[PDB]
Amino acid sequence: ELRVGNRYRLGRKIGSGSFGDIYLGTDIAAGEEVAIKLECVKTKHPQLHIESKIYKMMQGGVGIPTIRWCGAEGDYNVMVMELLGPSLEDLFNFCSRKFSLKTVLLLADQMISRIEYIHSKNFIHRDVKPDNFLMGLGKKGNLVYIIDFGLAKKYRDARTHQHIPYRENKNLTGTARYASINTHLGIEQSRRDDLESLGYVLMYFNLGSLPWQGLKAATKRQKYERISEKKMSTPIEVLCKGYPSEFATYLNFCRSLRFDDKPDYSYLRQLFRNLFHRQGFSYDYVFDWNMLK
Amino acid sequence: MELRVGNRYRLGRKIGSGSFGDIYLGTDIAAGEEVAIKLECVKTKHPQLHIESKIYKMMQGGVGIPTIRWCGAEGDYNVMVMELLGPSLEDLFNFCSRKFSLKTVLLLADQMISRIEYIHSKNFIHRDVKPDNFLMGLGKKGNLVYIIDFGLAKKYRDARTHQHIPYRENKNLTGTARYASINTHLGIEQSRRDDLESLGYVLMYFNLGSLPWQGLKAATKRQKYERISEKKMSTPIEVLCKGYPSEFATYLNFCRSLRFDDKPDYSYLRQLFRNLFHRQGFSYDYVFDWNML
Ligand SMILES: Fc1ccc2[nH]c(CNc3nc(N4CCOCC4)nc4c3ncn4-c3ccc4ccccc4c3)nc2c1F
Ligand code: NA
Ligand code: NA
Repeated sequence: ELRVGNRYRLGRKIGSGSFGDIYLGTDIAAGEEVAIKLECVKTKHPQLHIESKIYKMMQGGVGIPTIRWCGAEGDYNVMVMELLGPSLEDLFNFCSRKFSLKTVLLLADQMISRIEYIHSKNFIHRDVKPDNFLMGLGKKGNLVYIIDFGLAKKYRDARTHQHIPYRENKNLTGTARYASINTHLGIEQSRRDDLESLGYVLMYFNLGSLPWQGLKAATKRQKYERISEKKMSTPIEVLCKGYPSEFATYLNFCRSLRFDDKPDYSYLRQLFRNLFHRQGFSYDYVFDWNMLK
Repeated sequence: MELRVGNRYRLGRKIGSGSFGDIYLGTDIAAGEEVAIKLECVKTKHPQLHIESKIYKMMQGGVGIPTIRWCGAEGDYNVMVMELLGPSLEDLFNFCSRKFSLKTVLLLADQMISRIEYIHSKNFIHRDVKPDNFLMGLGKKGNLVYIIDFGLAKKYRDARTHQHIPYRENKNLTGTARYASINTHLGIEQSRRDDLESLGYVLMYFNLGSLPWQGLKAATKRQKYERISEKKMSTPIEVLCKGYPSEFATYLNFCRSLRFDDKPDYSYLRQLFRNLFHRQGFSYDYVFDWNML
């Protein structure tokens, strides 16, 4: 129970984000439902205001949620954001945990572009997973958004574009299921890692699971190591057996990138667009969830 | 002449037999409220209603836990007044001709795992997991599964330090044989794993209509329990669960594999069934079989 900024009513908690939990809220005068991220104001490692500045800078990008307000109330720093629709994990569930090839390809085009946009503004996301992509609402119902800059990092200097240096012995940031192999091996993340993670997300939608899910281990730290080991020991063409070759081509391209390379985002989009064309699918933007009755 | 305990509580019919005392429908005349009332004979050699009331009190505020009020002795009974709930899952199973649909089983499973997890989070094991001890709410709480009856419950870890109780052997079987874990039949101290194994048998009971170790007749309770034990031990999980989704066997195997002092992965177990629920095309609408009769 809180009122933020003389303007917003705080509603229920709906999930967690990076360094802050996510709540529904209401702009009381406008009657507009919003999403609200909260950070304990006494935290040793404050970052919500850093995140807010990244959002302000990213504003105007297609599929970046709008930031409505950032401030403080009571015991919290507060960031009020545009309300979006369900996540891609939610929609995957609503689609019986199967997506058509067409839907996978429609999603892939947008997800690559969203990652490219973030990179163009000098950041890497570092938390690419199905729960961080949400569909828009209303006139934006066909648009895939990416959320959460709480794990984002600047990878190149804004004035000179000098890339960050190569580093080793680093910690994993996001969900281990989708981490790149180099992230598991302790290498500093860069643009290639966001795109490799996306490749695992796409094959997760194709398969329903990844082969490194559900592994036994004594501890969380050891579980991550076993996930790493299974990823390293599963050839891409085994992972992607029976699916269009483009999914393997995509993953091998990402794994081939140098630390500081600029990815060829166009190439990666074109793989999937050419497959979409060869398959004869309609250019109607109809996703699988648009068929639900 | 109608029964009234103290001046305040009018007893109606018996609605269940609890582990150490029976539960009656009743009226709190002073409050003007329909309630449930548990009575324990004050001359019992092993008084425990007050103990049970304390466990309920400590559980208070948990989702799906009834509220209670301890009322001490009245004449030659100890009295505990309880929030009145709706029908038990056994009662509903009978109403539904002793078979539930897969969707209903999976709706129930999600909540039952969560109720057990909650009890474990408050440092107790239930030790009598059975359909008679899960009740639906009344009215607007009709979609909520509650758990009742702490008469056999035991603290399994220290509330502060989480030190677990020690392993013990040669324990008598005091709960319900039909749903007892294999280790319980073998005299082993119960722990969190046993509550979850029992729940696995409850789910397969709802799927099948009966378990293969029901109806085994014998002269004595020890002989009957031995026949049940032997049938459980000698029926492979994959035979028990033949013709049902693999998740039911995966669940039971997971529970049987846990160490005595292991913390179960309750999230994994809920996700196992939620993924199945979605693959089957069901919606979380809380429309149970008894709603569509
Ligand atoms: F009870 C529930 C359960 C799930 C629901 N999903 C939705 C769909 N809307 C949004 N959901 C989320 N969730 C993130 C945390 O896990 C839950 C989903 N973030 C949003 C949303 N709309 C905007 N954001 C949003 C916008 C900007 C962000 C910026 C940083 C971090 C998180 C951010 C989140 N409503 C739900 C609901 F009512
Ligand atoms: Na990544
Ligand atoms: Na219902």
